[PDB]
Amino acid sequence: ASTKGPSVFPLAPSSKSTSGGTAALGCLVKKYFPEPVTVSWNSGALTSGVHTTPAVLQSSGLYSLSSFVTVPSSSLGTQTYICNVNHKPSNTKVDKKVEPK
Amino acid sequence: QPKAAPSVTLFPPSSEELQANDATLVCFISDFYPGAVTVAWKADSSPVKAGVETTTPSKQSNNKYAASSYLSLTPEQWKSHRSYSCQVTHEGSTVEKTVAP
Repeated sequence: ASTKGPSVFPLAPSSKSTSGGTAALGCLVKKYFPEPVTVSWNSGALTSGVHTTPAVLQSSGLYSLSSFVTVPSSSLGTQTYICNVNHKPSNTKVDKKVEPK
Repeated sequence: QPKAAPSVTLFPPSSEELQANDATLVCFISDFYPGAVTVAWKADSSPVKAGVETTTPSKQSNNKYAASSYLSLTPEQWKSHRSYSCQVTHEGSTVEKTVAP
């Protein structure tokens, strides 16, 4: 079967993604086929405040999704945050370190 | 269940994606109830609809909803405006977040 593995980009936390001492960060999982992709953070060590949204299908016929976590801003630059993306149909896994801006 | 207004976080294109000659803005909409939202994007002050995709809101473990909206641009489109904004309308409130290249 025809497959296409995802490209993974960081959604970096910054002063602009932070409100009242809570920072949001994420990963963008672009242009894969077919479904599904699953995402974890720090190999499943980070589960609190994780939200992964459903995929969108583009006219190209390829899917994209994003996953996010909210963390204390005091953790930024100290705690490593890695998004783990698994695309079984293409036998691909991607880990992307998400670092502050 | 009590109504909850969304938290909105807008992420600009990553340096990595721009270097890969693409640009995607990601608008993360979280912790809202009920599940109905409308998303509109602006380039500077002008409404934009081209290149917009939005997820169907999905229930999280906290029983509230989350969604993503994406605006696909060229790196040249991104750099040529002063700002981009995502506006999220929910239950009589609109919340707009703005980012700059």
